[PDB]
Amino acid sequence: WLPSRSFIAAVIAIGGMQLLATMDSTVAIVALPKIQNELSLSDAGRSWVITAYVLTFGGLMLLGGRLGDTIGRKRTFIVGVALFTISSVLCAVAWDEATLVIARLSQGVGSAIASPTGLALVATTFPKGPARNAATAVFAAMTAIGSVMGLVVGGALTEVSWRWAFLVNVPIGLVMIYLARTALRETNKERMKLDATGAILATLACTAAVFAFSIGPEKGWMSGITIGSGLVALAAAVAFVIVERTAENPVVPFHLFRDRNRLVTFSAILLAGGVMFSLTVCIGLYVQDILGYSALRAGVGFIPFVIAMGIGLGVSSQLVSRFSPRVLTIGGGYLLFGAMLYGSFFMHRGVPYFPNLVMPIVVGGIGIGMAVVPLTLSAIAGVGFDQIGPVSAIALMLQSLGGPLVLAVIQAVITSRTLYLGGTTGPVKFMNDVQLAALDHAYTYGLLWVAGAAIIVGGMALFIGYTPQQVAHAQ
Amino acid sequence: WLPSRSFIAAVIAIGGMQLLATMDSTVAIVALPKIQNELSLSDAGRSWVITAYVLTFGGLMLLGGRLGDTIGRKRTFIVGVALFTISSVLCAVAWDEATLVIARLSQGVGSAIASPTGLALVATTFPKGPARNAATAVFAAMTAIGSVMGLVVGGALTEVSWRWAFLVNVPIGLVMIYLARTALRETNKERMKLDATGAILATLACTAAVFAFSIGPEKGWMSGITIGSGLVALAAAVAFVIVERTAENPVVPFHLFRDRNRLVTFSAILLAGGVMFSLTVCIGLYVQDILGYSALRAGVGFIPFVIAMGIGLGVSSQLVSRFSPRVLTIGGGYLLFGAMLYGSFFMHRGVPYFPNLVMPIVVGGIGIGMAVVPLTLSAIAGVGFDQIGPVSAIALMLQSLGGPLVLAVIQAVITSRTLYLGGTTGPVKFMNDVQLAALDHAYTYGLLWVAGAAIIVGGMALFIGYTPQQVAHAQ
Ligand SMILES: CC(C)C[C@H]1[C@H](C(=O)Nc2ccc(-c3ncccn3)c(Br)n2)C1(C)C
Ligand SMILES: CC(C)C[C@H]1[C@H](C(=O)Nc2ccc(-c3ncccn3)c(Br)n2)C1(C)C
Repeated sequence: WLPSRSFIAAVIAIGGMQLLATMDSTVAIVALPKIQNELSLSDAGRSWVITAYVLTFGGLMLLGGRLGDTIGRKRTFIVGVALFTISSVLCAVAWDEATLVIARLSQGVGSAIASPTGLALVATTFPKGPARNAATAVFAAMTAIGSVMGLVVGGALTEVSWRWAFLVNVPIGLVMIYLARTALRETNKERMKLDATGAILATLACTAAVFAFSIGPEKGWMSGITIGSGLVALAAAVAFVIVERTAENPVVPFHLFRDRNRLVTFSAILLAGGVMFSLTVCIGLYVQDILGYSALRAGVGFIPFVIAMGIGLGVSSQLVSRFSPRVLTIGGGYLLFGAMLYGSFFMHRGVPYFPNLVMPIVVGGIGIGMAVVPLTLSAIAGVGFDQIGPVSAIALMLQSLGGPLVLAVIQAVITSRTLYLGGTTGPVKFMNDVQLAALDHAYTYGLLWVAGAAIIVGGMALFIGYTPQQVAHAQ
Repeated sequence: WLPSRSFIAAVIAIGGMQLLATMDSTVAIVALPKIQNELSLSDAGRSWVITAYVLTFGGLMLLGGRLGDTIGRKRTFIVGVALFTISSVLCAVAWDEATLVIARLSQGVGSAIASPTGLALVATTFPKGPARNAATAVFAAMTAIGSVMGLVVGGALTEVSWRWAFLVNVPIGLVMIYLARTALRETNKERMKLDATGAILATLACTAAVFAFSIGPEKGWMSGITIGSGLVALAAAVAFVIVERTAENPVVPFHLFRDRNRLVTFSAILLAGGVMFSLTVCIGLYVQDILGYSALRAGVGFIPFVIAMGIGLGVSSQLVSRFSPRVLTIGGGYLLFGAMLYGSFFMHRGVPYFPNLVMPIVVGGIGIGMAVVPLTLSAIAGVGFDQIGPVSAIALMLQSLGGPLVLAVIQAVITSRTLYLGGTTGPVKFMNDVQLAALDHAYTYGLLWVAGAAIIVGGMALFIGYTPQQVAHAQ
């Protein structure tokens, strides 16, 4: 009850990077159409606005994870958050496509440098035990807070110009840099050297893969650029693996994958993050399009999701010290699966808010809050303080990567269903009631597919062999 | 509230055959070891005692289903229940192996004649609507009552000789024959002729298959007798299909399998009955062996399962008129899956009764009661009064057949796990604590496998395309 001010300031400062990044991404998604109208942007720019940020977020994140070790996690976290804030400032004063794309690239650089270092700071500054559980709970809770409050900000500031939308990154960034300065404690001066070749190879492979995946649907899936970027990514990845095989300071430790339970945990993290991201996108689109709710209305409706995830994460953090991560993950998935089944069976257009919408979202949020803590706790387990960087970077990369990878499948299933039912393809303004009902049924079918994916997730999580002793009991 | 006396008497009389058959089977399983000691029986006879009954129950049941149409469902039900009662009387005075085997064969004949006719009487005397829902609820509820009360009777009468155990079949049989005589109403005299060749071919195929499966584990799996019986069963089945292709009065209507939703429903019935039977066997063995509970204690502990299934079946019968059978089946399976997960995660040797044993069983019973009614309602749907016999017979055959077929897999998994953990094979008296713990863990693993099977069941049940209009809304 009422912990130390230093502890709460430290956890807030550490989770601040995920909070800020998710909130900024949500605001960008919400305010994307306004940028196109005001700046007179084409669909290519509509892609590029998010493409640059995701490109530099996925490309340099392993570089950031190792750079945290080579310079110091606190100091590189400060650098990353400051760079993100400055890039947001530059974006807020953008006047053409080039400067905004450069600002998005700089934001991606800042996020890639800072967020894996954020996970490493969760796992490093606080020793194993109740402190780590509380840090993880705050991490996930304020990530959800950032997402939903960014949706709220985007909905509220849609009347004013989009320039003001990106400025909320500034006060939050400054205050959380101040919190990291004053609160977080610096360790000894065990300066450690970085291996340039492995880092640059990993960066090249990741950036080529992200560029290929982003340019796929726009430029064509078998065009020259997409296949060239894909083959470049594959060659860079295989060269990176070959170099890491003999690296004295591995960028990614292939040594630490000896434990098969760790491989199971990482794959479960990937697929669970994918399911969660697909759920986010599908719920946002379904609420904003079918039910006709504004973005501000969507945010104030998802605030109960934030509350429910708060209770779920608190309960999971309390219960990890007694129950196995397998058990808690399965229970959270059970609650989330019940919520998804209820959503896919008893909700169509015109349903009320309190009966049919608050309860499934609250139950799903409680389940997700129960499931997140054990998974990421098992991710950061059995590692030295000199090995935490790459492990956290890989876990965060899997969590962020699984999202779009299965979201593409879910979108394909939904569009196939809505064309099977006879729904018109395009913006929801043109379609009349019949195509709207077809889209609603397609969204329910996509939710059923997401539920099947969650079934798979639990199937893999049933093999998580860790015991709570080596997770949340310190010495 | 307080329906007509004729209606309640009719539903009790119709479900009486399943009640009596299940109760007698449970009593026979409980009292099997006492028969071996008193009569000086070998392991071959230990097999034969149940083998004869299951042989004649699975062999002649389709013959009974069509014989219900060719003579009259009420009158053949009377004949079947009377034959079962007389066979139980003859078994109660058995003095050697031959007469007891003959009595078991006669009991199997009676069950095969009467129980599919029982399902046909559920689906025929009461027209579609609330009456059919109530009849189905009573059917399933008193089937569970028969099973659990037979376990109670076997546990209570284990001190006295096994002769008295089989005599409870007599008063119940007589009173339910009286109920069927006085209450159930006979239809017109639309006497209809039976096709002998198809019926005899189906009987031969079924009896050969049951004999092969029963003689498999005892005599060897690749012995001459088992492979010969298997090939005879296959030849009889293919000849039966060829004859049914051109049968003027098909024993099994291949015409009615046009609807793919019906095929999905029948396969779901098969696998759900298999899961339920495996659950019954595993729970009985785990309670009687690991926890060291007597059969009477097991029955008084499973009485709450009867209560919970009663509430579940009542709620499902009420809700079928509003929700689709798919929805109710999925919800009942969700509750049952939660119960199985809780049982497989937080129960080992030495757990108390009220906290760790009553609640999972009650939740599973409520889920099963919710799931049974829609499935069997979808089974008896879209059929004429001249086609109900074979459909009910096929549904009951699938429900009874799925049980041992997946129970063998579950037993193999459990024994493999307990030998992997180092547990000794054999009766639980010889093994010490370490093998007992290994057996407990193996039982939990088998429960996990049953949970996976239930996941499969829900996967198939998600394709059940019926709407409640054509299930429980009469005209
Ligand atoms: C056989 C089986 C055990 C299936 C299993 C299904 C399930 O839901 N698994 C599951 C667990 C956790 C998560 C999750 N992880 C991180 C964040 C949010 N949620 C997710 Br998406 N799915 C069931 C039925 C419980
Ligand atoms: C994807 C999926 C929808 C999986 C589904 C699992 C399930 O449990 N399906 C299910 C339904 C009914 C029955 C049943 N039928 C008759 C009598 C008793 N029970 C059984 Br065994 N299993 C879940 C998670 C709900």
